[PDB]
Amino acid sequence: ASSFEWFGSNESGAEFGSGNIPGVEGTDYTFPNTTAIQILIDAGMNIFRVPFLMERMIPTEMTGSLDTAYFEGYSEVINYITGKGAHAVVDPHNFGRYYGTPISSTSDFQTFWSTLASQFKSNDLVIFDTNNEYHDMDESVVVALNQAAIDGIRDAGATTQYIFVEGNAYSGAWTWTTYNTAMVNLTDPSDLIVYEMHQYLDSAGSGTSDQCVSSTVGQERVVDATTWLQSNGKLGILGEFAGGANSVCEEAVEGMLDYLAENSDVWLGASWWSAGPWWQDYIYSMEPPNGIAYESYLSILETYF
Ligand SMILES: *[C@@H]1O[C@H](CO)[C@@H](O[C@@H]2O[C@H](CO)[C@@H](O)[C@H](O)[C@H]2NC(C)=O)[C@H](O)[C@H]1NC(C)=O
Repeated sequence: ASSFEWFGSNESGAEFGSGNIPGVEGTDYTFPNTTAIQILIDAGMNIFRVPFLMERMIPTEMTGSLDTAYFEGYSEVINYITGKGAHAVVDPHNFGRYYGTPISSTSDFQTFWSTLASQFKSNDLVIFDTNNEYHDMDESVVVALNQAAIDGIRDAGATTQYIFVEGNAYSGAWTWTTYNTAMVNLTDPSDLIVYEMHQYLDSAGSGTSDQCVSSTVGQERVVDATTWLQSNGKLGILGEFAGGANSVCEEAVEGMLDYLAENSDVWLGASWWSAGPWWQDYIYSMEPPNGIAYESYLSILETYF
């Protein structure tokens, strides 16, 4: 069958042009292309993470109502993914901020998630991702925000879906034990928490260059996090990762994923960053037919499918 339970791609677009809230569809932002998603489904991928902006989903206050247009464009892509039998990760790509302000209301954040999860409650293939890449916030608040998210999700009766929780410091795997050990104190009625981390292999780990530090940096940056999951009896998914289209980066990726496949009892899978229809020139574009990463990594990544 497989090495991992899941392996797939992020599908970007709905989170673009975040300077313009609400912005205009087709100008500031778009929704992912279902035809292009099917090409990746055809290839063997079975999980897709679809970013969006909290402010476009629920404008003005996070206790408010849905924007019907933006939600229905987003819903359309989520339900295509689950319609084909693959898991769809619902990802408010917000860095723990709302209208630019670090989120500090656990009740307004729990109300946000109740409203959102209530529209997916009976879709067993939806995955909930509490927020993309918390950073530069207090660890206590971050953990409470992940707990508030779990609480609103279940309250609304979405109890069969996995919840992806993310840590501080951009939820990096290589820094996980430095900053996010507190995240062990998270609880779920359904007991379906997966710890989602991100790892890039360039100098800063910021994922902004196509050069990797070395052919072994990828394995190096996931060891500690692998031990932490095994130690505390938790589960993980690498929700984002990428490398440049050169052999040093490719070898780093392979040895990173080798090490995670060797530890698949804690690692449930991985998700490449990123596919989507507006990436063009992007160094990590997984979008068919021409994206650089589609051209250089798809063959590589299928060996782990
Ligand atoms: C959505 O994806 C499909 C397939 O990747 C794109 O369709 C291709 O479009 C090119 C350029 O317009 C055509 O020449 C190909 O014949 C199409 N291929 C297939 C398999 O249909 C489609 O354009 C994408 N939508 C976008 C980018 O907005």
